[PDB]
Amino acid sequence: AVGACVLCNSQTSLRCGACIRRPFLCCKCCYDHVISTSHKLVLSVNPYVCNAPGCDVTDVTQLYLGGMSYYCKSHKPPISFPLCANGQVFGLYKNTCVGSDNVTDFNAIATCDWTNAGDYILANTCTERLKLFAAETLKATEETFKLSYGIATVREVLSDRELHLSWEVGKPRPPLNRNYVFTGYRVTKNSKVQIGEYTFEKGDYGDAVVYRGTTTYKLNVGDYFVLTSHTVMPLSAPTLVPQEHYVRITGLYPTLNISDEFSSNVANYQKVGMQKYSTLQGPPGTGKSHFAIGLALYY
Amino acid sequence: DEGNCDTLKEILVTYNCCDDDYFNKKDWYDFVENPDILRVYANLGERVRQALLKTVQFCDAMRNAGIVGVLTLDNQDLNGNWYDFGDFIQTTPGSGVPVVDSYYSLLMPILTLTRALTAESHVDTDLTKPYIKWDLLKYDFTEERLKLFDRYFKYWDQTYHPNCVNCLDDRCILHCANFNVLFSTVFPPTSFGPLVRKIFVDGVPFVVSTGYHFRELGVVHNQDVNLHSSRLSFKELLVYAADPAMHAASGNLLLDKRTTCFSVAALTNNVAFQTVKPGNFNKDFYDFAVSKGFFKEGSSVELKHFFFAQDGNAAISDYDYYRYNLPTMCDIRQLLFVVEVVDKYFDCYDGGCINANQVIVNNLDKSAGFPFNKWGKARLYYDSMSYEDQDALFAYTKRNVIPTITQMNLKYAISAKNRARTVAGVSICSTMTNRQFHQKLLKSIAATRGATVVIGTSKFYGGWHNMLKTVYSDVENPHLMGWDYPKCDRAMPNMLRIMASLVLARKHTTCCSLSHRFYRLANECAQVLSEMVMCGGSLYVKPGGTSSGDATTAYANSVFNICQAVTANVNALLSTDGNKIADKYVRNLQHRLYECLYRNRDVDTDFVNEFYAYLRKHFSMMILSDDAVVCFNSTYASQGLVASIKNFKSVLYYQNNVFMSEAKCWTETDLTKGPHEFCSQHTMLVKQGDDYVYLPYPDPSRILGAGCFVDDIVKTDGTLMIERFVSLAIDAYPLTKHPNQEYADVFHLYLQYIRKLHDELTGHMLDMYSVMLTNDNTSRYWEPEFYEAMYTPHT
Amino acid sequence: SKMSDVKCTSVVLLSVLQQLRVESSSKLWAQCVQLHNDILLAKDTTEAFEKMVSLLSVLLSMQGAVDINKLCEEM
Amino acid sequence: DRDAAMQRKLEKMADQAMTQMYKQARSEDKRAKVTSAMQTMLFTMLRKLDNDALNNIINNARDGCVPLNIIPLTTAAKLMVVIPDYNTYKNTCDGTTFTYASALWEIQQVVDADSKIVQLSEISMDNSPNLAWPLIVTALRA
Amino acid sequence: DRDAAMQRKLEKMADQAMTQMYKQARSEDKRAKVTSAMQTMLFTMLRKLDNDALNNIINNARDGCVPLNIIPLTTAAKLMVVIPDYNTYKNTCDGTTFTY
Ligand SMILES: Nc1ncnc2c1ncn2[C@@H]1O[C@H](COP(=O)(O)OP(=O)(O)O)[C@@H](O)[C@H]1O
Ligand SMILES: Nc1ncnc2c1ncn2[C@@H]1O[C@H](COP(=O)(O)OP(=O)(O)O)[C@@H](O)[C@H]1O
Ligand SMILES: [Mg+2]
Ligand SMILES: [Mg+2]
Ligand SMILES: [Zn+2]
Ligand SMILES: [Zn+2]
Ligand SMILES: [Zn+2]
Ligand SMILES: [Zn+2]
Ligand SMILES: [Zn+2]
Repeated sequence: AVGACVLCNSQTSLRCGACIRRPFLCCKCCYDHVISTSHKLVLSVNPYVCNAPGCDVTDVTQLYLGGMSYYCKSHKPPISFPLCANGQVFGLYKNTCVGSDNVTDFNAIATCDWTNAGDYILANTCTERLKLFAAETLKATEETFKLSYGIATVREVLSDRELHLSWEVGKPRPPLNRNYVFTGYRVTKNSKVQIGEYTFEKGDYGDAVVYRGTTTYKLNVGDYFVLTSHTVMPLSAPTLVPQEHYVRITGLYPTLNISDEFSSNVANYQKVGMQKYSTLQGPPGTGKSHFAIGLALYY
Repeated sequence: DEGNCDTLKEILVTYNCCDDDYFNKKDWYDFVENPDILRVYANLGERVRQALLKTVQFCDAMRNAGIVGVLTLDNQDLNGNWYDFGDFIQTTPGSGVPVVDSYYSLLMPILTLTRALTAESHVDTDLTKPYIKWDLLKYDFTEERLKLFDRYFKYWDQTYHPNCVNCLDDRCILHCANFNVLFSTVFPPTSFGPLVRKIFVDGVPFVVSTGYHFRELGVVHNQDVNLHSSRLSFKELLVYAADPAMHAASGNLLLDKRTTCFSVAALTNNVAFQTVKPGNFNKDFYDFAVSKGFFKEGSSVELKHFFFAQDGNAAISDYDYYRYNLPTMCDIRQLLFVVEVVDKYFDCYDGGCINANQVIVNNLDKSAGFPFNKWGKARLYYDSMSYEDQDALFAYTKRNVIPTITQMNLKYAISAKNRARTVAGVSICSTMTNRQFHQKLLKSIAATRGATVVIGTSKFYGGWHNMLKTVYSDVENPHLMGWDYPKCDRAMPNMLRIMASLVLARKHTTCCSLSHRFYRLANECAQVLSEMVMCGGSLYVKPGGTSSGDATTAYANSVFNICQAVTANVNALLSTDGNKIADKYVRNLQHRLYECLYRNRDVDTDFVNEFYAYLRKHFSMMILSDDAVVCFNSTYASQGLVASIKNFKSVLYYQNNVFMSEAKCWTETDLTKGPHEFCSQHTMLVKQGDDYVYLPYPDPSRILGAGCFVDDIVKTDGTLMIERFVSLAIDAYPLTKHPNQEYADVFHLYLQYIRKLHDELTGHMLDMYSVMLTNDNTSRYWEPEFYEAMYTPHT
Repeated sequence: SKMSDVKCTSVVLLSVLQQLRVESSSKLWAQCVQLHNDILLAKDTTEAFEKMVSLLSVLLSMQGAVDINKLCEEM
Repeated sequence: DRDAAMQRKLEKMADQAMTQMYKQARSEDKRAKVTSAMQTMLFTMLRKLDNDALNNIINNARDGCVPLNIIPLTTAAKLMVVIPDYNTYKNTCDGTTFTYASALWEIQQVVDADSKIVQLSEISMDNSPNLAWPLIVTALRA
Repeated sequence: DRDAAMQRKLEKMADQAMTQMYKQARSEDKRAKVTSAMQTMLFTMLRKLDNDALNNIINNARDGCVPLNIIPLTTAAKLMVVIPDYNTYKNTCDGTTFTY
C-alpha cells in the first residue's frame, strides 16, 4: 500500500523485503539502505523480481523497468530503464522523497541480531521513529528465535499425571516452566491437526514431566507438541503520548475529605491532574502502588 | 379484445365456467395478473373434447354415406351437433370425404387453452375416475400418441410422426411437433427429459444419457453409444461431465414447494440463498450535481434508476416465473405459411457450418456454466481442446443428443424496477457447438445494413438516421407503431422457439444432411428449450421458453418477433369482411391468402413472394430481438388490411398466453418526431450542419443514475475512471439539442465533471511526484466537438 | 433536494448494513431490503423518512457493530 | 547496419516464439489438472450411487433405458424438502414421518434459511413468525 | 535526432509505468479502507439530512438508549428499547408516555 517512510515520514510505496518487519522506505532512504547493506530485495505494489518465463534476480541494481514489468539484465525488453540509479530507487512519489542521514543508525538497527548489549543502547537513544522501529524489529526477532526450537513427542504413559517426554534429535530443548506453552500434532495419517494447548514442568525423579492441559485429550504415542508462534503487529501508537501541561485540572474532579490516610499525596494528585502523563519513581515499599489507589479515592 | 368481449363472457357464463361476477375483477382476462382464468378456460375443455368426438362420428357418417363436403366451425354448435348440408355433394357410398383442414387448424389454439384432453389422463377417459397410474420406467408413448391421433384427429389426412426423427423436412417437423405438444400434456412429466442408461468404462459403471424424450420431438436415441469403453478422452470427459445424468443420479431427491416447476434433484446437502448487493454511491459526483442545480424538488430530471437489492428468495422467485410458460398448440396451417414468409425475411443472408478455426469468441474470460465453472473460465476449455477435438465434438452433436445444465445467475445491474433479473449461463459444451453451427449466419446478419433485423447497426455516425430512413421505406400513409412482449423470454411457446431454430437452420441446405439438422435441432431443444436448470445448488426442469444465454438468443428472438408480426398481419387481413374491401387487389390477396393457408399443402412461392412484397410495402419493420418499430400504412390499418395494436394483442393472447396492455404500446402519427422509444432511446429531429437528422437521446435519469451509482467500490474514485464518464458523456450528448434545458444540462454536467476530475487527477499526480505528465491529450474530453463528431455521418 | 437526498442515504445505509454482515440473518436482511426498496420507490417524503427511521434502527440496534460515539464525533 | 535491424527482428521473433511456446505448453500443464479434476469428480459421483436400487430399476427397464427424472425419485436415499411457510409445512411433512413419491420418509433434521437447526416443537402456528423461512427438512428413506 | 527520439520513447514508457502502478496501488488501497470510509460517509449524509427523527434516534444511540428491534411503522406495534440510566428515562418518559 501507499505508506510513509520510517526515518523521514515522506510518502513512499517501497518496502525492504529482507527486513523482518518489511518497513516502508522512501526512494532516497531505500537507495541508501540497499546500496550499503546486504539487503537487496525491494517490494513495491508488485515485488521487484525479474519477470522472465523463469528467472530469479532480486538485487535491485541488476534490474530494469522494461516494457510493463521488472526485468533483469538479459531478460529486459530492449527498451530499458534502470531501477536503482540516479541516487534513488524507482518507486511511487519519486520526486517528493527527502530524508536525512540517520541512515547510519538505521543500518545498525536493521543489521544487528540483538545479541550484543550495544544494540539496545543504540535502540533506545536514537530518534523517536527509530525508537518504534527498533522495538518492532526486536519483538519480531524475539518471535522468530522460537522457530529454531525442537518439537516434542511422548515416550509413553505409565502415570497419567506425569507425561513422559521425548525431544527431537538434533535440536535444542526448550526450558520447562510456566512461561512456555505448546500445541500438538497427530501427523500419522490421520490428522495433522492440533490436539490442545498443553504446558510442562519437570519431575524430580528419572525422566518425567507433570504436565497440564487446557482440555483432557490423551496422546496416542504419535501425538506430539510444538511451541506456538506469534505474529507481531505494527507498533501503531507512539511509546509515550506527547506531554501537555494544562493550566488547571481538566476531565478530573477532586473529592470531599478523601481520607485521613491519603492526605499526604494530595499535591501529587493535583500535579497528576495538571499534566498529560506523570511518572512516579520511588524505592520499593514507599507508597507507590498504594498511591494509585489513593488517586482513585481522590478522583 | 378486453373492451369488446361479450360472446366470450356469455359462453363462459352459460356453460358454468364462472359466475358472471368473475368479470367484476379488474383484469380477469390477464394470464399473468389472474392465472385463475386458466382454470376458467379449462372448464370449457370437456365441452370442446366432446365436440371433437362428435366430429369424428360425423366424418365417419359422411365417409360411409358417400358425401363430400367441407367441415366448418360455424356449422357445429357447442353441444357438438352438425346442421349445414348446403354445400354437400354426394358420391358413391363408402367413398365420401370430409375436408377438415380448416376445421381442426382454426380450433388448435383452443385445444390447449381449454385443456381439452385432460380427460385422457383419467382411467377409462372419465373425469370422475382417478388418474392413470403409468409405469414410471415407461418413456415410449408412441402407441398412446397414435391412439390419441386416431381418436380425435382421425380424418386429418397429413401423415403424423410421433417421433420427429422420422419427419421428411422442417415443414413436417413443425406439424408433428405441433401435434406432440398437444399429446404430451396427457403423459406423466417424469417420462420426459434425458433417457439414461448404465454403461461401463474400464469396468466401472457410469450412468449416462443415451437419448431424450422431448414433449415436442418425441423419443430420440443417440447413434454413437459405447456400452463398454476403456479410456475417456477429453471430449468424452467433457460430454460426460456436461450432461445432468450423473449429477442427478448422485444428488438427493428434491421437493421444493417454493415453485410449481418440476424439481429434479438437490446436488449439495443444503440450499444456497444468493442475495444481491446494493449499489455503491458516488458521493463526489452527486455533490457536484447538486451544486449545479440538479435533483431539486419538482425538477423534471430525477433519480429513477437504482441498484435494487434482493434477499435470498430472489433467484427462486425469478425462476418461478417460468410458470407463465404454458403448452401452446399452434395453428399449423397458419404457422406453416408464417414460416415461409419469415424465411423470405431472412433470405438476404448466408450461413452454414464453419470449422473450429473459423469461430471467433468475443470474450474468453466468461463463465463456462455448470459444472465447468468449478475449474476455469471459457478460456480454459477453448485452449485445452484442439481444433480436431472441437470438430469431433461438433460432429458428435450431429448424431447424438447432449443434454446440458444451465445455471441461473442473478444480475447485478442498474434498473428502474425492483424485480430481480436473471440470466442463463449455458454450458461451454453447448455454446461451443452452437457457435460452430450458427456463427456464420449470425455474423452475416450483423454485417448487413438496410435490412429488417437491425443487429450490428451502430447508432453513431448517422446510424440511427439511416435506420429510421430505411424504416420509412416508401410507405403511403405512414404511422409509427411499437409494441411490447410481456414476459417475452419466459412465455414464448416451445413451438415458436422450434420455429426460430428451424428458420435459422435453413442455411444448412448443403453442409448438413436431414438427420444432421434434426440432431442439431434436438441438441438445441435439449440444451436451451427444455433443460435442467441449476438454481441455488438444485436441479429443476425448465418447462420451456427461450433461455437468454444461448449462442443464438437475439437472432432467434428476432425471428420470433417477425413471426408474431406476420401472424398479426395474416389475422388482420383474414378477419376483415371482404365485401367491405374496396380495393380489388387486396380482396384477391385475401382470397389467395386463405387458399394458401387452408386449401393448399404445398408451398406457393409466388404467393409467398407476393405477400412478402405486400408486407414490405405497407408494414415496414425494424427488429432488434424484441424491440420493433413499424411504419405501417395508416389507411390500410384503419380499414383492417394491415395489422394494428389490437391484432398484436389478439395474437399474443392466443399464441403467447400473455395479455399485451395498450399502455406499453405506442403509436406516432407524426414522423417528424420519430419512434417514441426504440432500444430505450428516444428520437428527436435536429438540424445538424445544414440538414435535419434523427438523433437518439437516452433517459437523463438513466445517465445520472449511471454516474451516481456504481457496481464497484473503485468506480467511486472518479480520477481512476475518467473514461467511464467520457463514455457516459458520449451517450448523453444528444440531450444538448433537447428543448428542455434541464435535459441539456446533463451533458454539460458530465463535461464539467470530466474537467474537475482531470484537474484533481493532475493535482494528485503532481503531489505523488513533482513533475507533470509530459503528454496530456485529455483536454479534448471537455470540448463538445469530440462528442458532436460522434453523431456525424462522415465515419 | 431532500426527497432526492434521502434515497441516497438509504443506499449508503444498506451498503453499511451489508458490510456489517446483516446479510447473514435472512429474516433481518429481508426487512432491510424491503425498507430500502420501498424508500427508493417513494413519492412522499414523510413515508421515506419513517422507513429511514426503521432502517437506521437496524444499524443502531447492533451494539458491537459500529462505534456511534466515534462516528458522531467526526461531525 | 545491414547485418544489424536483423538482430532486432531476431530477438523480436525469438521472444514471440518463446511466448507462443510457453502458452502452448502452461496450457498443456493446465489441461492435465482439469482432466484429473473431471476424473475425480466423475468417480466420486460413481461412488455416491445407490447401486442396489439403481440396479433394480435399471434391470426392470425393457431397453435398459430409463428417464433421468425418476432416478432420484426411486433410488435416492435422502430427501430435501424446502418449505416457504407454515401452511405448506403442515400440508406436506407434518410429523416425524411423511409420505412422498410413494415412499415413507423419516425426518432426520430440519434447518432454517440460516442453516441453523430447528426442532420440530418450534415449528408451530404461533412460533412461525420467529422462524427464518424457508425451512429445509432432510429426511431419510424408511 | 536519434538521441532525442529514444529519450522520448523511454520516458513515455516511464509515464505508462507510473500511471499503471498508481492506479493499481490506489485501487487495491481503496478497497482496503472501505468500511470506515463508508461509515464516515453514512454519518456525514445523516447529519446533512437533519431530520428530527433521525437526529433523535442518533442522539439517543450516543447515550446508549438504543432499540432492540427494528422501529416499527404500523400503528400499535411493539418497540423494545434499552434505557441505561435515569437520565435517559427522565427526558424520554413522561408518565406512561414515551417520546422516541
Ligand atoms: N500513608 C500511609 N500510611 C501508612 N502506611 C502506608 C501509607 N502508604 C503506604 N503504606 C503502607 O506501605 C506499603 C506500600 O505498599 P506499595 O505502595 O505497594 O509499595 P510498592 O509500590 O513499592 O510495591 C503498603 O503496604 C501500605 O501498608
Ligand atoms: N343469400 C342467401 N340467402 C339465404 N340463404 C342462403 C343464401 N346463401 C346461402 N344460403 C344458405 O345458407 C347456407 C349457409 O348459411 P349459414 O349461415 O351456414 O346457415 P346455417 O349455418 O344455419 O346452415 C347455405 O347452405 C345455403 O343453403
Ligand atoms: Mg508497588
Ligand atoms: Mg354454414
Ligand atoms: Zn532492509
Ligand atoms: Zn525516507
Ligand atoms: Zn531475468
Ligand atoms: Zn413428421
Ligand atoms: Zn450445417
